[PDB]
Amino acid sequence: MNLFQTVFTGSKQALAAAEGIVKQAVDEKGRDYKVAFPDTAYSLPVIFAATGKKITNVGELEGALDIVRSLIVEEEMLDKLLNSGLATAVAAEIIEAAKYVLSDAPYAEPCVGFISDPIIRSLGVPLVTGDIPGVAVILGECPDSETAAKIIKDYQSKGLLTCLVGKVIDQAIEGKVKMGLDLRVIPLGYDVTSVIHVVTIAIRAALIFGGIKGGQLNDILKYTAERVPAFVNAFGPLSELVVSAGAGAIALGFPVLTDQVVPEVPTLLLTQKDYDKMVKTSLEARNIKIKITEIPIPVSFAAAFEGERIRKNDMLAEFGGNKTKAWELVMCADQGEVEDHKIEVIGPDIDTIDKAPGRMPLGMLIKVSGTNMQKDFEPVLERRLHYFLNYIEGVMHVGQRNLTWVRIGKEAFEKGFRLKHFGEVIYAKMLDEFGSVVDKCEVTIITDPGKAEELEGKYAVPRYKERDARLESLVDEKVDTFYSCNLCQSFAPAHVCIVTPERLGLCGAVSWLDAKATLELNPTGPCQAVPKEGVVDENLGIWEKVNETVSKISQGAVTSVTLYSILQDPMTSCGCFECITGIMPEANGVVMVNREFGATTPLGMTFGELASMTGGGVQTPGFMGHGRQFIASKKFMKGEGGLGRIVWMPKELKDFVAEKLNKTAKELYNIDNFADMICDETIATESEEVVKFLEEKGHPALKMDPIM
Amino acid sequence: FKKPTQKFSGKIGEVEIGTGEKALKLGGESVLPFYTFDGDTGNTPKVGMEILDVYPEDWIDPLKDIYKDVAKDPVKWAQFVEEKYSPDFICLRLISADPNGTDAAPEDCAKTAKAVVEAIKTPLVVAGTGNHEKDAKLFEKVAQETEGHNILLMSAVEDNYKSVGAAGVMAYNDKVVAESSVDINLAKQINILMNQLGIDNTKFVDNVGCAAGGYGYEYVISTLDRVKLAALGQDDKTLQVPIISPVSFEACKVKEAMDSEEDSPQWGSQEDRTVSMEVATASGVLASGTDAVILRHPKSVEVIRNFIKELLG
Amino acid sequence: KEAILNFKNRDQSKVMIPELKCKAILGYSVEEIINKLDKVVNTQIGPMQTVKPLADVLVSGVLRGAAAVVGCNNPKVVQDSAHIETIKGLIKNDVIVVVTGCAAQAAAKYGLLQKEAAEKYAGPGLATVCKLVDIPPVLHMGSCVDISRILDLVGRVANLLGVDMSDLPVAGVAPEWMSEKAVAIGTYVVTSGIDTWLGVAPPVTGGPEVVDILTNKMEDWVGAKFFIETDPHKAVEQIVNRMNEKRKKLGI
Ligand code: SF4
Ligand code: NI
Ligand code: NI
Repeated sequence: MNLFQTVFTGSKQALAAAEGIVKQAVDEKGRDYKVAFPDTAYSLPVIFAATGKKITNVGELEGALDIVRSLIVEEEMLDKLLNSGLATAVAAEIIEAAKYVLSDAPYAEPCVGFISDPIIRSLGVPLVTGDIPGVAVILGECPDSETAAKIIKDYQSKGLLTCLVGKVIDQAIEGKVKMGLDLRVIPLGYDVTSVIHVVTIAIRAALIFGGIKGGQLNDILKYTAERVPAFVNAFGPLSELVVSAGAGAIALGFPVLTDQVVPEVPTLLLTQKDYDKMVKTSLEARNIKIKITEIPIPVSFAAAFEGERIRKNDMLAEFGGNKTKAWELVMCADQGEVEDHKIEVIGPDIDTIDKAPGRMPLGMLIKVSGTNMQKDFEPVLERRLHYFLNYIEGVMHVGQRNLTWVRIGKEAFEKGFRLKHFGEVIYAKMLDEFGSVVDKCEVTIITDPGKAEELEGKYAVPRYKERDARLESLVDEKVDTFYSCNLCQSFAPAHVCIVTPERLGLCGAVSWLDAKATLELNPTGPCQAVPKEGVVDENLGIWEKVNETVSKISQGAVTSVTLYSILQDPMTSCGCFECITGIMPEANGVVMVNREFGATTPLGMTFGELASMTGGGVQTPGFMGHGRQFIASKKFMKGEGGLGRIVWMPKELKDFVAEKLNKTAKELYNIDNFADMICDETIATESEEVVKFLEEKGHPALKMDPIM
Repeated sequence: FKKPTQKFSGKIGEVEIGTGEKALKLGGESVLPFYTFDGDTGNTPKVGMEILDVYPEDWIDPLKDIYKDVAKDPVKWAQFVEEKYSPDFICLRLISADPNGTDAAPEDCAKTAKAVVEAIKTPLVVAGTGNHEKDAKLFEKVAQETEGHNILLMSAVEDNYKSVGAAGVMAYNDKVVAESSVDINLAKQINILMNQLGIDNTKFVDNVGCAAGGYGYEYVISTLDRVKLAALGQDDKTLQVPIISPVSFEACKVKEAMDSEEDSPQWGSQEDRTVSMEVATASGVLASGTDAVILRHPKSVEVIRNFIKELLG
Repeated sequence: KEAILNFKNRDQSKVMIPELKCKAILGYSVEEIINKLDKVVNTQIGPMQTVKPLADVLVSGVLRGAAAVVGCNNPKVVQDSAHIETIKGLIKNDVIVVVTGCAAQAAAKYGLLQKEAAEKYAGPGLATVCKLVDIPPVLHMGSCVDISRILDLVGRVANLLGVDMSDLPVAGVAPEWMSEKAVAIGTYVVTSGIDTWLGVAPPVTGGPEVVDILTNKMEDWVGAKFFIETDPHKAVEQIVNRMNEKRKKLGI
């Protein structure tokens, strides 16, 4: 008997039991006798959910058997199997409804039977806020009472609401599990049909919290699959009826886990014989994450302890700097190579220190695995490491990559701080802040002189080089999605930043990769995706989708923008920029001013006047604000010819940018030493003097087409 | 000349608060506030009065003289306010649950809220403290206890937006206030978070921030202008919910309002300055696009009601 | 360089390129398929890097079977008609399809090599499988020599289930074959234990004994046999019936 035939057989047995018990209700109470569940507004929830009909008398309960019959179509296709599972759920509900008709109180304690609506509203709020991570539906019998008690109390200690059906109720009592609604251990009943009492909880969750009307079965099934984190643990031998009821749980999107050999279906029906891993298997199968409320460390962890520098007198241990070599790395790896909450230390700890301030290499290696995690997100998490270590009093971390510079105070040594607490804090904060993309985290602390250097060579430097190469080689043509940021709309209401691989956010801190990471980690945030659709002018940088997104985000203040041109429909500026590019028509070029440059320019206005003229989210042709990195870009003023228009620049800015500016000018059409031809404040700050220097220096801006 | 007749493609949604014949509707306007020449204003702005569970020790002496015999009992205070001034709604602020000041279990505040709500027919607005952690539990208990009256829960900020959303709209069929701070984008974010949770635009109102006149008032004015223009001009669906501004929370705690005449002899009557501050703040925010205001002094309530009546009619 | 220099001889007045192109996803080697299947593996259970998830979906009946669509075009058949009709029928019947060669290219042109195709053409079980594994319902496994990959895949499944390849609900189809290579392919696929449907009759109708050997007696030797069916809808029906028969033999 295959899976489909087992489910069909179970549904028919459920139908046979429903018909028999309905016949008893008709013979003893008549078709006019009332049918109801204690304290509910949804009548029989499963039938109300599936059909929208409320059943009030016994005669209608007998007419509900046709719903079960119409749901059993014996054709071996997945949809029929799910419908047959729902047939068992409807039949089980009819059996439970007839129980209340036949006997006034059909459940005796500890069994609670039906769960009233006020209880659902009572536990509904923890279900939405995640205070209840999931619902563990445990039915059947474990090999021994202690095995059941261990699994049940494991779910209970994790905050999950566990419901019990069958002999596990007695096994848990023998195992001394404290059962209650406040204790989140609810025994429903000894019969298999009592599992419908937790099914109606998920059904009424859609009815009450999802606001889905009765009869919208597909919407209700969609709701329970996405919103109700329920799963089934079926222990002991499974009859056909149990399997068909499990098909009902699968029909609601609840995966079924069992210790029995079954025809496994990936993500839906799974066999796990190891009772020591059943809880972890179920949490993974239902995508349930338990929040570590506290970091198991003796030293205090808080944000208020950031920036408290400990001096040489307070210091015990020191890592990195010129004293020795230290490095940190966050790398993405497959789930097999990472172990959850695996904190190991290679080499000696700080307890072996002579009690004098000592030097020893420190290698920090954090492997992170997840479904949504990719390599481009590795640097972002790594930056947060700087903060995660700084929130611990007694330790301070500054620097990045192999420039790690860490100090640990003597007071941390007294309180009981060791190198394992580094890993504990890192794991806790990685799972807290980055729970969206990080599923498993492994932290490794290395202190050996040899192993630290071997791991730095094997892992750290190749990833640093590949990150630098990816930052260098990314261009607007390869990608097909830019990113819009509106963070600076709090003071520039019409300003929208468009971030491309070659055009940074003009604040200088938001990049294309940073924007992608923000969009992934923080939806409904400052950064949103802008598809590259409706290209109009690739030389100028005009897309129909870009104009549409700019019009939407700026609330209609700015309608059409141009990414690569300064004079035709330019981008707006907010006020966080460090550099301002303005047009100089007499030199047939553009001058550049920096925030730190307080003197005058060839253009006349100083930076403050240029900042007042340019910023504020207003499209001002001929002027723009940007960072220091956009100067040496390929797309810098691409619409007006390129960066050959740069004719004046402060000496400090020129000295900072000269290497990449010369590289890009050498690619453009010019001798490498393009920095020397650009004027500066030392040579001349005046119109005619700058023009004379440019024309005597053979500046390319004097040989191009007129800029306006 | 040609009459200026720019049309709007958006319309503010309507939210109903309370039960019975006293239930009030907020929103529905298709034009700017009081622009009866441009089109229709869906509902008249509503004015509510503020009461506390504990005795208002920090309030000015004239206000303690007005409520000298009822301020001890929140139920008597609410009944007195309803019988004497008949506001559109009553705001019951649970300041006894503030963790920084006197701290109370959520059960006691929920009991007080239930006692108040089962004695009045006017819609009730239950406002918590500024602490999000306290607010989540407090509003869960209050919404459980005060079930069936369609109350409004204030300050469902992002940090607890789920909890107040779940214990409020979803579970006990109440309304909620999504609160942000002087930012249109944060208001959009909180509205989108409420919508994704499963809560429609007909189930909550917005609080884009409130301030007294002279203390960051221009930021509130600009935020109100921006959200109104985006909701109506741009047909921004995520900003088309009504806005409630608690005026007496901030306008009555400033030096100009709260200084006694003996403290500043040149300023004059303390009650007049308090009423003037309340009226000015409420008038400005009403002109900028707020739909409901919470006022403390009954004279301010009367003046603002007459102001609304004169402008709309 | 010779090809590039010929661009100067282009006559742009004689150029007509139809604006008809279709997006396709391919690259499904056995290794790539195993990597994709690793997503639906519970980490606490395992094992990883096996064909076990595919074997599980086949045994449970969520997928009725797997069918390989291979072969050329042939002027005797409306070009690409039989390929497309056979593939759509199979995936509608919750049969996952692997394609090679000109059949794979017909699927690519039509638009079947797309994730969206799962919700447009596949039946419920195959649509669920495609959503869970994030694959198109039709997997392009490469060229005509890459049919060996298909053998490899089937063999692995058989070795995981402890049965011969003739016990599995698998089949091969050559809706529009023309080449001697196609004849050799069908012969070794049948000899390996996989029933093969031919959409073009091979020149054997003149020998009654040869027809009887290829379509009847072959099953006694290697557990599979040839099916000659020029109607694609009838071929899909026969493939589904034969797969169900082999499932009932296997107990799944
Ligand atoms: S300047 Fe930077 S922070 Fe401001 S909107 Fe642009 S990307 Fe965002
Ligand atoms: Ni900015
Ligand atoms: Ni700026």
